[PDB]
Amino acid sequence: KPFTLPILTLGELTNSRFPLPIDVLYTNPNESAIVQCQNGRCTLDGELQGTTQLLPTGICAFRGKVTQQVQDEHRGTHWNMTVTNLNGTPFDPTEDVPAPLGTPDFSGQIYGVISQRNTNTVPGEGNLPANRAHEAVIATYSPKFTPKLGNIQFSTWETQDVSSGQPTKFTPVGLASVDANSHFDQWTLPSYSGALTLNMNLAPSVAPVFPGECLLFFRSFIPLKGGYGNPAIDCLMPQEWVQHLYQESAPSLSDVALVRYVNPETGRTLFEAKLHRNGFLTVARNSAGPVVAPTNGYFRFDSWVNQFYTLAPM
Amino acid sequence: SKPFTLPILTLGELTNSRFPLPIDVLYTNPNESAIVQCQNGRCTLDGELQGTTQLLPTGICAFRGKVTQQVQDEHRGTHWNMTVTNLNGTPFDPTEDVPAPLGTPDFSGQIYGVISQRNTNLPANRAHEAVIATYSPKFTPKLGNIQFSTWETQDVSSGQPTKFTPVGLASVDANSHFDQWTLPSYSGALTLNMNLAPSVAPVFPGECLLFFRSFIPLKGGYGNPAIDCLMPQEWVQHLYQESAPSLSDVALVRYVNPETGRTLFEAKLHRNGFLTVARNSAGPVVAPTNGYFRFDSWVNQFYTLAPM
Ligand SMILES: C[C@@H]1O[C@H](O)[C@@H](O)[C@H](O)[C@@H]1O
Repeated sequence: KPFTLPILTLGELTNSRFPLPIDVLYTNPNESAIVQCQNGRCTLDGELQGTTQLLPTGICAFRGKVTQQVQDEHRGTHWNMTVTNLNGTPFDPTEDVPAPLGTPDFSGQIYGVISQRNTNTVPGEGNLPANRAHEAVIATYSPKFTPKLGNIQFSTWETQDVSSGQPTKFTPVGLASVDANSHFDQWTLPSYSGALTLNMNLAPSVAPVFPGECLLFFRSFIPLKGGYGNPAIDCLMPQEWVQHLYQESAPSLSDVALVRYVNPETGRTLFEAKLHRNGFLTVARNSAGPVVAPTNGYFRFDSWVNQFYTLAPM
Repeated sequence: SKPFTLPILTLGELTNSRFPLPIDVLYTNPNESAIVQCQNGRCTLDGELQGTTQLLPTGICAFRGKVTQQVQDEHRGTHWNMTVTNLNGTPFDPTEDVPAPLGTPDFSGQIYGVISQRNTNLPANRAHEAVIATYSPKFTPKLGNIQFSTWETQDVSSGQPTKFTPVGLASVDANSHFDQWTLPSYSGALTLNMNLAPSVAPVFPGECLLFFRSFIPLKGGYGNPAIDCLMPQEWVQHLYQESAPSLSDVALVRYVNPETGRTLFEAKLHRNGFLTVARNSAGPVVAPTNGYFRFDSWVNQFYTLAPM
C-alpha cells in the first residue's frame, strides 16, 4: 500500500500538542534540549506513540472527578481530581503508556476551564443535573501532577463553587503565564508519576542525523491568561497527519521518505524535506525562525530514500 | 471513477463538527418538529464544503478579530463590540458567497468560552471568560461584527488581536434561548440569511435523521444540553480530501462490528451529507464501542432500509 500524506495547506492543519491551528513552519538548529514530546507522535506506518490519541478535543484535556479541595502553597484555591481515560473508562496504570492518552507533554501552567455536570439529577428541575464551570490552571511541573497515578491537581480563581465527587472535564485554552516562575518549557516532560519517579513507555527522542540538517516544526502560538510573552508550541507533525497515518497504515519502505513542499498554484517545489520513519521532519537549513512560504503550500510524498540522501538546501 | 469511502473511525475516535466536542453517542429523534438546517458540519459526499463549514477542529464556533468599544449592560455584565475577520486573519468580505465567516456558530444560544488577546519587546496579554449571545440583535457576523459579554469589567483592550475559544454554553434556562436548530440571523433580525446549506430530512416513510451527538458543557444552572451534527468533523475532512464522485443520490452504509464482522444496522448516507435510518424511536443507539460505518453500495431514494 503506497504511502501518502493528506493534501492540506498550513491553514488547514492543527497542532497535535495543543488545540491550536498551525501558524507557521519553524526551525531552531541551535536547540539545546532533547526533543521528546509525547503528543503528536505517530510512526509513518500508523503506530501511535507516547500519549498520542486521535481526537483534537483530547489534546491536553482531562476527564475525571474532583475529590476534595486541597491545601497548596501557591496562590489560588486548589482541587484534587482523579483522572480516567478520555472515554471515561478507568485508567489502567499498568498499560504501556506514559500517562492517560491526551495528557499534556510539557512543563508549564496550563490554563483552561474546568466544567462539571452532576451525576445526581433534581426531579423539580425536570430530572436535570446542576452544572458549573470555572477558569483553572494545571501546573504540570507540580509534585501533585501525577496523571499516571490517576490523579492531578488544578487551581481556580473561584474560591468555593467546585463540587466534590462530580464528573469533571478540563478544556485546555492556553497558558496561565510564561514568567520565569511559571516554568514553561515545551521540551521538558512532566514527571507523570510525580517527583523523583522515572517516566516510562516514552515515544523516543528525535534528532537530525545528517550534517547540515535540523528539525522542522509545525508551530502554533498559544494564548496567555496574563503577563508578557508570545509563547509557541512546536509539534513534529500536525494532528491531521497523525489521523491520516493511523488510517492508512502504509508500510514504510525505508527509514526516510523524501517529501516536497509544493505550491500547487504553480506546481513548483518550494523546498524538500526528509520525513523520518518515527514521524518527524528534517530540512537542510542553517537558520532559526519561521519558514516564510506561500499560503497555498503543502507537503507531497515524493519517494522513499535512504540515510545517504542529500537534501537541497532550503 | 474514484471509489467512495468513509474513514475507519469508531465513535470514540470522532469529534463533533458543530462544537469542539467528542462524539458521545449516535442519536435519533423522529418527532423533531424543527427544520434541520445547521451550517457547520455540512459537506456533500463528493467533498464540497457548504454553509459556514471549514476544516479546522479549532475553527468551529471560534472567532478572530479586534475589540472596538465597551458598552455596559443595563443590569449586569459588560459588553464589547468586536469586529471579526476570517479565522486566518484576512479581512472578511461580506460579499463572499457564505452565510457568515466560516466557523461562525450555527445555533441560537449563549455560547460560553474564553476571549484572549495578544497585543501588537514581548507583547502584553489577557484572557477572560466571555459569552456570545448568538440570538442578540448585535450578533451580526455577516456584517463583520459581533458582541460578547464578560463578568470582567474593564481589562479588555481595544484595537488588539482577539481570539474566542469556545467551551460550552452559559445557560440553557428559558431566558437563554438555546435551540440547536434555530439559526442566528447572521446579518441581524430584518435581514434574510443567505448562501445556506440546504435543510435535511428523510424523504422515505419510516425513516428518521441519525445524528452524531455530543453533550456540551454548562457554565451554570440545570441541564444536560446536547449538540447533534449530521456528520463528524473527521468525515468532513475525509470527504473533502477524497472528492470521490457521487454515483447516485444515496449511498447505503453499514454500521459494523469489526470484531464479529456483523452488520449492526444499515443507513442511508445522502448526497448532501446526512444519514437516515429506519427507526421509530428517539434516543441513543446502543452499539458496541468498536463500531463504525462502512460504505456498501450506491442505492436510490426508493431503497428500503432494514429496520433498526
Ligand atoms: C445549579 C447551580 O448553577 C450555578 O450556576 C452554579 O454555580 C451552582 O454550583 C449550581 O450548579
